[PDB]
Amino acid sequence: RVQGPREVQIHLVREVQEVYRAQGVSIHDKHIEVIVRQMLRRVTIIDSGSTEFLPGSLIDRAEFEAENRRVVAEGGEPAAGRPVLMGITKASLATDSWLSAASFQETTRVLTDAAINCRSDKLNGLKENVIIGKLIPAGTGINRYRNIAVQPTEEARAA
Amino acid sequence: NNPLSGLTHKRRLSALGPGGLSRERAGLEVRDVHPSHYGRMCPIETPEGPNIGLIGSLSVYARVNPFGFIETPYRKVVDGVVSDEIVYLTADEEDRHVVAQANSPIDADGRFVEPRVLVRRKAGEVEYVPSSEVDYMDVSPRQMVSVATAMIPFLEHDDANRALMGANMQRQAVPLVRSEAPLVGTGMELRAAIDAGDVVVAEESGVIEEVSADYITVMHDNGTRRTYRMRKFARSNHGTCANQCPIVDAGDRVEAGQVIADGPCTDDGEMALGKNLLVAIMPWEGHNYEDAIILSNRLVEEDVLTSIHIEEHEIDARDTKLGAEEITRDIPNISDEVLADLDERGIVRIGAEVRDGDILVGKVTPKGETELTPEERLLRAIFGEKAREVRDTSLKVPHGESGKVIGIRVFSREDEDELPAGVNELVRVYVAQKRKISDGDKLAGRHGNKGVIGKILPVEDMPFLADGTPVDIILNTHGVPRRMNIGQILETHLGWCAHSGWKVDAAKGVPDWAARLPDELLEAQPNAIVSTPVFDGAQEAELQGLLSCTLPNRDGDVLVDADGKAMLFDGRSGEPFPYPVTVGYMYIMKLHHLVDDKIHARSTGPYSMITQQPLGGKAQFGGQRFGEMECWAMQAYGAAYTLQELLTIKSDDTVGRVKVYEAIVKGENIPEPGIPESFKVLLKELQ
Amino acid sequence: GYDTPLGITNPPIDELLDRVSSKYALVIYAAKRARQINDYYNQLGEGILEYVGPLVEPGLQEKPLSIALREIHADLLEHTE
Amino acid sequence: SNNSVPGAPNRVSFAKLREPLEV
Amino acid sequence: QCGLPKLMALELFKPFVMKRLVDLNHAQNIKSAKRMVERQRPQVWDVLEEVIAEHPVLLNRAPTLHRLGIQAFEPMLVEGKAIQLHPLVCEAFNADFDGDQMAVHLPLSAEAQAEARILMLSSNNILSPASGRPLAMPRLDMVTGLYYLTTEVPGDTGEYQPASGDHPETGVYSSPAEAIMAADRGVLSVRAKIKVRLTQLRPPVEIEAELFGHSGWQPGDAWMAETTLGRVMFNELLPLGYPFVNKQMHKKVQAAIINDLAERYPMIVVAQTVDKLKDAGFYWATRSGVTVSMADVLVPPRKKEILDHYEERADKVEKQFQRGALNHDERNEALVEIWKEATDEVGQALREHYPDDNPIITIVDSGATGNFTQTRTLAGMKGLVTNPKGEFIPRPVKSSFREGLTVLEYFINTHGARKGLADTALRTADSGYLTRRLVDVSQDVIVREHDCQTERGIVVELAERAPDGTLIRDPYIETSAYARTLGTDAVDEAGNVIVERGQDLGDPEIDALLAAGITQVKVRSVLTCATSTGVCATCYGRSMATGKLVDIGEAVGIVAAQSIGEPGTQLTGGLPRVQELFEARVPRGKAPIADVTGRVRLEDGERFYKITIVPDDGGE
Amino acid sequence: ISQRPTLSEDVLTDNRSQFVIEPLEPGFGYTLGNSLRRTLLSSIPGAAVTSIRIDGVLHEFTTVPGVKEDVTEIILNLKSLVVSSEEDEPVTMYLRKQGPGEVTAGDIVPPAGVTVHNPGMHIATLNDKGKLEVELVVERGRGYVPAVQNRASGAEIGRIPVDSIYSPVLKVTYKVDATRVEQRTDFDKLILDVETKNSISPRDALASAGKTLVELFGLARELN
Amino acid sequence: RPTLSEDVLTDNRSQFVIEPLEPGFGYTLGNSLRRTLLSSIPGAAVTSIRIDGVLHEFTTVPGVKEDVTEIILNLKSLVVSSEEDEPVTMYLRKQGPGEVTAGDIVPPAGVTVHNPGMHIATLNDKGKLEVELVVERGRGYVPAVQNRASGAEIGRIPVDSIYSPVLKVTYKVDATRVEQRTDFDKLILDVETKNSISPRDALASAGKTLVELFGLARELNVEAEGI
DNA sequence: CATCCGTGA
Ligand SMILES: [Mg+2]
Ligand SMILES: [Zn+2]
Repeated sequence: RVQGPREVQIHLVREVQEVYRAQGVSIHDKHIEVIVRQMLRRVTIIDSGSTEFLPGSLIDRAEFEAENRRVVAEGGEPAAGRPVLMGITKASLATDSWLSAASFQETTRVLTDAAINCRSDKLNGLKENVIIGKLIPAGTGINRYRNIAVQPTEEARAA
Repeated sequence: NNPLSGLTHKRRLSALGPGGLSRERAGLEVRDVHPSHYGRMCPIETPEGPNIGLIGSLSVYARVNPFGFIETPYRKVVDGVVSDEIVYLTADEEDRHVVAQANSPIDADGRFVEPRVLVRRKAGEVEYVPSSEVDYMDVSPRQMVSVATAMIPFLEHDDANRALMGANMQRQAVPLVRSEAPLVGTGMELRAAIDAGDVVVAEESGVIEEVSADYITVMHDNGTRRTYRMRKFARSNHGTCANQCPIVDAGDRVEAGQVIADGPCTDDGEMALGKNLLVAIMPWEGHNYEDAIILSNRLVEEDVLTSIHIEEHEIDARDTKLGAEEITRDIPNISDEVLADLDERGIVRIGAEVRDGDILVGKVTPKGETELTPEERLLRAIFGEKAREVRDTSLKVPHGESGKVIGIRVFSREDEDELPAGVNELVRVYVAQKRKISDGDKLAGRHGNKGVIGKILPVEDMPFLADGTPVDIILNTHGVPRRMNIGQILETHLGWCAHSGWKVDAAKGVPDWAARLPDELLEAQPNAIVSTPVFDGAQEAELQGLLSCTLPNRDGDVLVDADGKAMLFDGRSGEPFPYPVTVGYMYIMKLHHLVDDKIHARSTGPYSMITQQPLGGKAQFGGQRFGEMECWAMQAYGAAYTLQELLTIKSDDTVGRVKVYEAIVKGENIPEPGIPESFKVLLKELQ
Repeated sequence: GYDTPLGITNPPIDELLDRVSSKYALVIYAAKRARQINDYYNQLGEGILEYVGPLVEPGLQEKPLSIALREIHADLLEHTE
Repeated sequence: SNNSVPGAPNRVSFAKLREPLEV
Repeated sequence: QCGLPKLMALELFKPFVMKRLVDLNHAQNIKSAKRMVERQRPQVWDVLEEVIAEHPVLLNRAPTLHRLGIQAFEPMLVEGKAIQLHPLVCEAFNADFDGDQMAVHLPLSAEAQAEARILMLSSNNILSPASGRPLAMPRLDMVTGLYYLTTEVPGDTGEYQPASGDHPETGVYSSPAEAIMAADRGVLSVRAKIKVRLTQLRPPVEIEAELFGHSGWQPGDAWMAETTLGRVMFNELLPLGYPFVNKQMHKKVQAAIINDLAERYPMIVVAQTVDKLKDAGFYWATRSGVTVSMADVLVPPRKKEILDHYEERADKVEKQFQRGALNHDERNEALVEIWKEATDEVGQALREHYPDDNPIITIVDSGATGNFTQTRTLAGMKGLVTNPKGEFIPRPVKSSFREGLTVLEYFINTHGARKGLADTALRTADSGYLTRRLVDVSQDVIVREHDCQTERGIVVELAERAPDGTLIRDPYIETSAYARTLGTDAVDEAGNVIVERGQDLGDPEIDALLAAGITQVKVRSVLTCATSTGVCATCYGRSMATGKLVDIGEAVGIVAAQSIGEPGTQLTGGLPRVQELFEARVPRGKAPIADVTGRVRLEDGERFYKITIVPDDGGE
Repeated sequence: ISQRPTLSEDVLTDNRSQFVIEPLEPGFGYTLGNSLRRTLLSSIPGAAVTSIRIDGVLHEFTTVPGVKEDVTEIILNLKSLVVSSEEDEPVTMYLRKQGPGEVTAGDIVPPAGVTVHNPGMHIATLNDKGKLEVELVVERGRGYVPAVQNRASGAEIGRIPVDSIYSPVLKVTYKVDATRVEQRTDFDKLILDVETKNSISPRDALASAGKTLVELFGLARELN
Repeated sequence: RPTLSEDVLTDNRSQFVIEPLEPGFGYTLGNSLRRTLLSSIPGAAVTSIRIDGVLHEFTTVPGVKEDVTEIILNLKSLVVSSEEDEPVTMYLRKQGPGEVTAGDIVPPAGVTVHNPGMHIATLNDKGKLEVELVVERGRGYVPAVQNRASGAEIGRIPVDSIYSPVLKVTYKVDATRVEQRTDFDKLILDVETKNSISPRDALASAGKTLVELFGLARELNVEAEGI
């Protein structure tokens, strides 16, 4: 609230680092930053506006700026948003897939809420796919690499 | 596990169990060493795992008072004068008093040397206190330790971390074919062996009237005769070899309380937990890198570290709905080559050799009269062989097991042997193995120095001394100062002096270093046995001096120096090693973590009844578990197809794993995985 | 300039990686060709119109993957994503 | 010696004389 | 490669062996072929040898803390029932040989084996994905073995001697083949400094320019050197095309060479090069003469002298507290300082007293293993022990382990030793839990694009400006800048650009900016680059394992989690601090920060601190 | 800068004998006496018991009524039995003794061409009413051959395969006197030390050692 | 199965593969065969030299590019075969601008130089060079201090004598899998020789030599062995 | 910002 979302990221990364520095551990700032990035992907709802966003709800920046891109084109009031920092635990629980959430912690709580909200799960993630037995959506599992046709060059020919 | 395994296990202080505490309820205060534990409960002996501090052993000299508290012995000092009168004190009672340390210098009458002595006080506080205020003093220097703990020579030279493991591992020692007493002792090896009950002690005095490998007869003084029967080749609770042998010869005069016949891990009534090995402290071609161990093949050609392991195999015949299981020598579709080692009943013959997959007890059961396959009906009309209604339900030898059949126990409902409701014939076949030591077998010393056998070289490859003698075991130098357990070093020095023998120079008087050395140790024979009691015994000055006293070999040459080192010749290149290597004798135990048990694998096998996943364990022939942690490693790599395969066609895909087996044996390509049957279970459990 | 690659390190992966976009792509690239070669051998016994056989000499009892991985190094295959 | 009580092998001991009580 | 037991593999490849048994007609069908394998007929041992031909298997060693916890190997049939493992990958598995087991998983599908041999093969995973440093490097016997021969011994025999009088120059050899025959006779020491003409080793870059003018050194071109025989044998492994290194091989030195080989030279070169180093390390660790004796471990000469000095300085503090001029909190606080100082002076007493011949110190100072703090405890003294509270005990353990601790000493050290084992078991549980939280939070983070294209980045402090002048390398250089890719052209004072945008920062590309004078660079970060799902490739930059740009598709989110949790066991803030940060808790310290910049107005009270800040720009 | 064909001297003792070989190349003595030491300890032909049989015994793990030892300890006592046979093929020995008293290696009855070299060796202490009828099989071989190999051949259930330590060599070592005096007087003098099992002579052991090595080094001389 | 002998080649050096050895005989054969090729094969080399314009070593020879040191070294690498055991003397003289080689040497009868193209020293104009060489015969390697009195004390220089015609030999012992046994030994041997003799012949001579040693032992009984 | 119940380690 004092120095903005970018500064709080730089502060966390170096304060975290300072602990591994003292004990002689060397982690590249890169890896830390990946986790840090996932903490700030949500912004809170100050004013509901015309949107269907419940006030006092942590919603993704992608969703927040795309719904405020649809209502802006609709003519209604856009929701006022303030950036919010989340601990990795609750951030992992607030995930889009209830499968991933229930298979993390507080399984009885995850299901109770998900069965009420009628949340549908798009099985598009790592934890999601592993459970159902699908190929994981990373590495050699993505269609870019998965669907490859290999053929002999026209030069290559049976003897 | 051993005469000590029992002993240790017969006296244990566990805070677990009903009325006590749970494992998750216990904080960090319950577990650590309390001041009052002195002389009552050991601070060293406790498990490494999640049970640490919640399990301990009772100190040697302690006992239990009628109210359930722990008392401990102290010597009573009247007024600066030690008195042989002893009174047992409880924890809180001692706190009200003031206790002196055991090793405090005492006059030949009973008085103290210095006015101010070392003093133990309430709340674990210690201070110097005048001799007028001394109430009691300790019984022994080794008063605070446990039974297995006091068996660790030079304990006060090893850090509590490794010394802990040094105590715990002795428990897992294995009884060898025959056992030697350690060259370096602590004195505890005797009383431990006797009080184990796994040796044979003479009740009343007399003379051995007759001795055989079967039993010993003792003719008393009053005339009565007591006969002691020898436990021969019995299987322990843990498949080790409890085998007893008569010590005394016929006609020996034996008094009461004397060991007349000892058991496994015992040599002349002493705890023989290992063998005396000729050690070498050095790196050698990397084969001992990271705590691995190199062995001389001499230990394989002379069975020095060879053990016997007995297994009990069981199977029964019950009353079913389709008839009754019968034990017969006739098993459907089996040649007479496989049945060749059975008798007329269907039982293997004693002395026969058995490998894995072979048949021990032939049993067949009436299989359900279900419609046999139309394709197998057709196959039975061509060759005209009528199908039997009896399925093979034989007791075959489990994967890995093998050896000589050393006995049969049969219980028949027919022969009035009382059986549980439904059982007719029950067969017990006992198979022993003569496991020589091999690669991967975990060895250890008493100082927390563990490790597995990396390589066993031929006897000639071994780094040898000047006279040609090859060392037995090559320990790596790197893994010694880190562990702070340099008591294994001192054991090597004293161990060499004990093998060669020694003689202090008495000319020009008795030397100043060997002035505290009791008379009996000023001259020692080759292969002598000695005691180094914990918090007493040898000190570094006497050890150094004794290294100078080392008697020469048969050729009249001394082999090690005053440093304790010696010059070795590399058995491979021939050239002498550039620097002197520390050589001596060490006591090494065979622990019960052998590869022959540890190894296991599986292509396909049994499967879970609900989750339809593989079963788990070597006993059920199950596959490994690819856990949540391992699925992260895969995910990190980005090996989707590997990860998918493991959790689909390698796991609980009912139709997949069968069509994978077929695709392999036909030499085709692996098909595409389906739906994990476990996921179907979840969607039904949710419903 | 190196020493002769032994066993499963051959063909040298570095030169393998020059003919492909990434480590991941090379896997499906090779494996899908390893599938073709094993089809050809099983199909040929009873089926015409199989995928083209080994474009290089098959080593004695050489694994189908090991065949594919070599002719990739021979640039005898075409690459599509 | 150390434990000269049962009829055991003689194991000589570096020690201060221990005569309080047997184990 | 890895040694796979003949017994394990037969059940692993059981349906693959049954296949070839009925192929070569040893069995008439699939049912009988099964019987052959179970009875273990002598035929199958020839068949299985053909089946496992270049068919990789997996070696898993739990706990799987990072992805190098599972690596692939080329299976090698071996007599015995134990798995044989390469001495280098023990740094990755964190596996010793005190009874450790390993799980084995055999890949079946054509894609799986492809994934194993290419992605998961141990010879491809040489570097740590956490730091980019070598893990598959000389470690214990190997380092001590190499450190042996590369050491320069002053007066050793065969040493080079200048010509004077009637005798010419001693110690000059024509070729390495000659110097070899000299030590074989016994004239030359493999550690002595001599002069040799070499014909198959590229000279130092500083000397190549002097002797050739960088005419391009060639296999056959000669040049004279001033090293030892051992240092020459060592450089034949690197081998040709790599500049000679005339130093003694400390671990940090060897860490540099491999890390350079990882950069320039290709993977299959590094894998083979490091292999040669291992064979050399062990053979020479053998004839290194590194042995532990009671004699090699010596107690200091001023042992009782130094301890009497500080016990006298202690009795003075005890009597100063006896008169009550010292606080009880101050009494022990000073007693701690006295004996801390004492222990140090004991360590100094060892270093100079101990020969560099001393194998205990030879192992410590060469980076092989062990700390000198261990050597102090062993030969000097244990020192202060920890209270159940954690505070250091006012009473010191004056005894070393060589001398033998007193009965009471052993007791209090044991207490600390146990509580250490207890905590080492409790942090691990906390470390693994933190790990699993980190994995779940960054699972949707994958490299999906090749570039976000945004110009957004973040500033990194390259170096600090020295007061006298010049520059001082920042301590955070390695971990914050060295793997990044630039987001803006880096210009000096001139209009001349040193490094472009879209350029990966390498080692010499840091020196190009370090010498130019620029001390601040803007770099593309994971934070800044914004894409739809996950992140881009360019922003993330150089994957610490490949040494090159990260491949599109790598689950950098999970690797990051592993890379943070893996070394979490080694902490004292500590590990709770790490949790307190990633879980965004309102901290314990709760130190206040300035709301608006301005002039500070300190107004301390003895009962309470109060801070006022007058706003720099008007304000209240 | 001198040439002299070498020698092979001898300084004797009954069981062990010192061989002196000189003059050899400078720094050659060590890697030369070692090549003999490694040939002696591994590949010198001797003879020992392979399998046995006892009356009333079907396997190694039992006891004979009336005897102090069990079959395990008895078989383990027979490992130190020293035998020398000339019969290249297996031969059968016999030992039968009853009543009180001690049985030894002397009571063994070696057939034609078999000799026991240590009759005072203790086997078992047969107490009263104890009878021991044994049947030992002796073969010629080299090195060390484990018991476990005999059983699968077809050996009947009566037989108990025993470990074989054929190696008649006991302990081998050497020392070298290298004259490093600065001159053309630089040479090495080898002193080989060989001790046997009283199965063969120390000389006969060095002879079979050389015959082996000569035949091995003869392949380096043959042309392509 | 009787053991085989193999050869992989190069002009000056080659590798020899011996398999299958009875388990434990690789090392038994290893260092014993290496120390034979390096020490037990006779040849000829330079014992001492003499230079005209030299009264001490630190100053280079008048009119020569190379230092006194680098010329000794180049001369050490000279390969020579003498026919008589007794020490012979060869003279090498050249003057003017150019380069002096091993073909300029004037050799005695029955004394051959095998690398006449070897660079030795680069003379400039007005550069005079006269050198007396002392050639002996022997085995292995002999230090310089032992040859400090083999020339006239008016500038006699002791030189390191490399009599042996074999330059450098290494060996590795891997394991070959015979039958079911994977214990059998495989001996790889790397041998590099001078330009005087072929490696393939240097081994046969080194192989014949050792057969003589083990003869002494065998002579006593020739009891038993099997191939 | 500090307690009481439920949920993990
Ligand atoms: Mg371990
Ligand atoms: Zn981006």
